Amino acid sequence: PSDKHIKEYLNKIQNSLSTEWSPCSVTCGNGIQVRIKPGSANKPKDELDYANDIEKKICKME
Amino acid sequence: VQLVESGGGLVQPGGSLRLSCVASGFNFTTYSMNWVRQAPGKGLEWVSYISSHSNLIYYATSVKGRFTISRDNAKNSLYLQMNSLRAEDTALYYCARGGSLHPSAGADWIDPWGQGTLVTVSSASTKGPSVFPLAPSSKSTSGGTAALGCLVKDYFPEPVTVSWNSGALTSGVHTFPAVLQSSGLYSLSSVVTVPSSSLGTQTYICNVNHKPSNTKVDKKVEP
Amino acid sequence: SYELTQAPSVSVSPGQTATITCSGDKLGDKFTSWYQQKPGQSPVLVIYQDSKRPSGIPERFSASNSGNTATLTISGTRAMDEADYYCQAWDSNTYVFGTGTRVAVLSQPKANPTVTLFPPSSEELQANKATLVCLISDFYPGAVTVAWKADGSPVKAGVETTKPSKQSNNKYAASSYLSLTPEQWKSHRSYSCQVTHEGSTVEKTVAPT
Repeated sequence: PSDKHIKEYLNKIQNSLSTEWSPCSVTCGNGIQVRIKPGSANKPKDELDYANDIEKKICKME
Repeated sequence: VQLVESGGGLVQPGGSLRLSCVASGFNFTTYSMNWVRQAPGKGLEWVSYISSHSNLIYYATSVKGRFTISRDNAKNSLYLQMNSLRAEDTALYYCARGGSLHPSAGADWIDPWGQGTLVTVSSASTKGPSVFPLAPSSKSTSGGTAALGCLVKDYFPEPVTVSWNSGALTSGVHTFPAVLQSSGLYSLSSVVTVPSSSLGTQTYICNVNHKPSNTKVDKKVEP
Repeated sequence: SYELTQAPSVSVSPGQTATITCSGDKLGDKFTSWYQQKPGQSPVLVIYQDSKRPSGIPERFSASNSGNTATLTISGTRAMDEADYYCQAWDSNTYVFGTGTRVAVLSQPKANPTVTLFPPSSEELQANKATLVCLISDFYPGAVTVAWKADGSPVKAGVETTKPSKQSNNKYAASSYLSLTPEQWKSHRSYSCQVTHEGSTVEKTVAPT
């Protein structure tokens, strides 16, 4: 999952962005979920640094 | 969605200026805002960035230490304090909206932009033009038509307007864009093409107006 | 600092496809945006995130970004697409713009300039000034080269020439000025303004009379 695609997924689901893990980027294959790192739940979303305040991890499927 | 800049004007090197931008048509408290400038006839140069709650600020190397970005989200306003101004800060300053997520997260474009506010930083003082006649001649006679004009010389700042016969003569009138000399003053010319058969009988007057210096000039142009 | 490079100018016939380049050391790793700017207007977003179009933008626009080159393509270029196109990216907490590519759409037939040259006024000479005015009108495309001569010799000092400007009838106009002393003006027997356009050249000549 490219960093471009993670960022693209971020912008699409930004309104649903939360500390609870996102649904997954894809239904088939390997994707990504994302969430706001809990220490950053109070920050306005345009002030969440991608590197520090957003958690990702793979979402492995077939 | 509208972004209305103001506060632009003329000033001398070393001076200071405060630009404003009033946003409407969207939720100001969820978008990062930017200043981009454009020197006359040149390219786009980003200036500064401000996040929605002013906790993340960035400046271009060219402005760091002299300009300061600020916003007042209750007044839906974006400011830029400009200090220690230099000649090359002469540009149109656009207030343009950033992304609803941090640019590091992909929201890294600018949309929309404002009409801008002009900032001219110059050593020159306001001065009215001298108006000289460009007289019709044998060398200006195109056969049937003839050309005459007015040279509007050594004024600052822009703009000047030129009418002919106080506006009655509109056909054949070409007023050209102003050139800027090394001196820091502008010059332009306005040429009107007229029937060569009546140059000795019909009267042509150019009316120059330089609102900045409150100078109006009428110059008859005869052969 | 990161540099995005662009060709200064591109010219395309209506209905042809235009390609505007934009280089960067590894621009493929960055999202590229494209902006369209028409004379006297604010820029407008036409591409965000390499290829996505802000709906509001015709389908004939489309963009790519791979390796070290992003590319805005305009198929079936219309006249209303004539404008300056800027690429853009994000780097080191900075927005970076390319130099811009001025796309000209050749929607008019070639037209060669009319050149009018005036000598200095008697009034200006009484002001111990001397300005030669060379006015260049009704040409297309909007490009000319101007060359001043004194008794046949090339003159570069004291010359100020404007860029071309679209006039009411979508042709172009320009002006060139030669600043002299009244002694210089009278020392030579003739001065000349030479205008080149699409290979064809026009030259007028004045002299102290």
